[PDB]
Amino acid sequence: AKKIVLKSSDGESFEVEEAVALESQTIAHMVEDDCVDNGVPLPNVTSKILAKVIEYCKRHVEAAASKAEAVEGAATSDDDLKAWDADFMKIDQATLFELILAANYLNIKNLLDLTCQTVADMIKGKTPEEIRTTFNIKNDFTPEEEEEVRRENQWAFE
Amino acid sequence: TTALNDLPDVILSNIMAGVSDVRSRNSASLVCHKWYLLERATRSALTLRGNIRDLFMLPTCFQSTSHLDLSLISPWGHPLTSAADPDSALIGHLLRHAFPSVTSLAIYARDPSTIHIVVPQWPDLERLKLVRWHQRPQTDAAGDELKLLISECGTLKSLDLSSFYCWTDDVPAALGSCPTFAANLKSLNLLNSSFSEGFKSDEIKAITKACPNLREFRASCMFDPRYIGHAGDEALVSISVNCPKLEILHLADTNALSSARSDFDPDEREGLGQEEAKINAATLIEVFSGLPLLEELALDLCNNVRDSGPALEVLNSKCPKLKSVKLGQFHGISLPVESKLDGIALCQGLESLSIRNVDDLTDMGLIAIGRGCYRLAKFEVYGCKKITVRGMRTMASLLRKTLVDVKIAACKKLGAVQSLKALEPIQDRVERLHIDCDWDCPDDKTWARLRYVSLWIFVGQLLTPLVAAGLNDCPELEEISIKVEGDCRVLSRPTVREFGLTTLLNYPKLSRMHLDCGDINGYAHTAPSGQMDLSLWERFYLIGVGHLGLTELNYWPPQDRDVNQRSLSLPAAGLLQECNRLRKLFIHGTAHEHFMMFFLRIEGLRDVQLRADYYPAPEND
Repeated sequence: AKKIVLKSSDGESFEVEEAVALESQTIAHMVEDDCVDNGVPLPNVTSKILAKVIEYCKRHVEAAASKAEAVEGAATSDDDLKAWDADFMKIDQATLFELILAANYLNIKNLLDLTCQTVADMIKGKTPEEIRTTFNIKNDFTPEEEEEVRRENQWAFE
Repeated sequence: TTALNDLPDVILSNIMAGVSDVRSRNSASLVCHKWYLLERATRSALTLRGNIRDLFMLPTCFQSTSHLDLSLISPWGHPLTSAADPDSALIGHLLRHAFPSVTSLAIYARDPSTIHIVVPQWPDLERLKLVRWHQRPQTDAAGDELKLLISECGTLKSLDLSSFYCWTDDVPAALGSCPTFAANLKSLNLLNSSFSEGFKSDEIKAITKACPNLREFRASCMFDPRYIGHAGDEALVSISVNCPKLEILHLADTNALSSARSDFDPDEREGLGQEEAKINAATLIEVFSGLPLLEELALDLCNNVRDSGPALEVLNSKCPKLKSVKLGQFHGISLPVESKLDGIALCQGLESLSIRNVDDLTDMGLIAIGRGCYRLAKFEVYGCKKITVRGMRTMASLLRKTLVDVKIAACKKLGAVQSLKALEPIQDRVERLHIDCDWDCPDDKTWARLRYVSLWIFVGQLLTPLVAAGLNDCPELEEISIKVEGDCRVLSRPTVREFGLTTLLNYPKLSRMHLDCGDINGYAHTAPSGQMDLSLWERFYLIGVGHLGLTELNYWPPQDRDVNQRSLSLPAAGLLQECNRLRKLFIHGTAHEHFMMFFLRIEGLRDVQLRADYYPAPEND
């Protein structure tokens, strides 16, 4: 089978299958030139982030293919992918943001969507002060502006 | 380390788009100016909250919302715009200024002038939902206001009249008035329970002929062969022929859409039903052969269709994309011989299956369905006399890898204890559940994923045995819906003081409740000796609701049919006033204005509304 190597920003090299690397639209794009065989360089991805990225991609392509196969009562991975996605996203905030940035770089739509939804779920059920504390955001709203925004928000059924 | 705010604006918009809960959106809009702009440019759905008299103070910040819901504006059901009012047209202009990007609209259509003034404000509108529970205004001809709407809503792709009261003669006349409007329709929802009689065969034929490009068709029809013009064999053939591109076909008898189980259950009806509908298996084969793109099928009839197994076998081959099936009073669903699968058991692509009133269904048939439909995630069975906890448990074990939403209702041999025992294999996996609170049926343990429980109970019965029935440890149970039905004009006064809502204190995460007592029939004020009036029944059912830490409550007061009132009483309002934790409270009925002033005493109560969403809605407002 065709295999490709990816070079992280810190010089590390990861050897992986071509098909799983095809998930990243950016990598698929640089495939067009000679760097497909000379080694695709990723100046904006670190070793740990790249390892997490190709782990997620490998699991998705595998279970994908796995589901491309099987005969009856065997797609139970669908939940597993989920359950595995849920336990995979149990990472610290900094690694989460780096994973988001790497997904935006490599243009892996599924991973980017999953990480953004993880952030959105982290948002749910928190007051503005709680959100500011969790994400370290400074409040630039004057009290009059806060009351105006609240008055606007009173026009929406909750 | 990188913080969230240093992320690119595209990523921030993607993150904000994932916040679907409106409260969290309101919270996030207050974090900072950048977050305010992101939330306002990202919000897509808005249900307008406020008073009609305050429409001039309408906010202009929601410029990106594509779905607008104007049906819940206060006072509920009031004409949003009246032609008699001189500055009515300005109101429409205001709306177009506040929400210029609306493509989906839901409005209350009490007055035709409201439609004529509001709907044409968005020429790019593609989905429309009309709501009306009040009486249909008198018109010279059928479909006059619908014809007006068609005139001002040319580019509409979806029309939703499932909560819009009108005569069934209105729809075909309006559709045939303008062929180009009907040709552009992709979805047509006419599944209205409030229709006195469903669409006739000729009306169905005209509707389907007018709209050839429908992907979704839902309608409440007249399938009872007693009446003249009942929908039958030719209506189904015409539906199949005229709309080959249907992806969803939901045809139901009007009585089947009623909330009261006495209206569709053949046992509860006093000899009604029990006869064959004018539907044959061969014609069902013909219809299913003509709908290759079908993905959802629902045929909920109030009359019997027997030996339908061969017809359902054709569904597996001729409808590869079929994932959901809902059948009502279809017989011969699964009649396995030796080990061969047949009928609905052949449909291996089913993800949801609803079964109602199948006399032939035994334990062997249920196990055959479980074997053949190995992909079932939702299963619903109603009124099957011959099925037993053995067969239901075997089916649950066979489907333990996918089954997450189970409903067992009106099963003679399956009570509350029986149902909870039968759901043992999926006890740790089931997420949504419905059981009937039948306590007199003659016969580790943690519900880890159970998030929603639906209960049906007869009037005068207690809720206390529920924990003894098997629903002991439900850590994740957040929402419970209780429906009470029965005629208490013949019931004696109960010997116990309270219904037993305090039993729900056994579940720590319970925060949302639906208490639907609207199908209780009793005496408003003049209960004879040995009986109690509706206020006393409201006390009996609502005692202890204050001790529950509920944040949302939907309550349906019991109704007196003779006086035609669904009123919230003094004792019931006093009991509801004890709920200090309520965030949202919706009463489906009428109440005195002092009663509504009572509830504003609650500090955290944000959304309060009296919603008479039943037919006919009171005109006293």
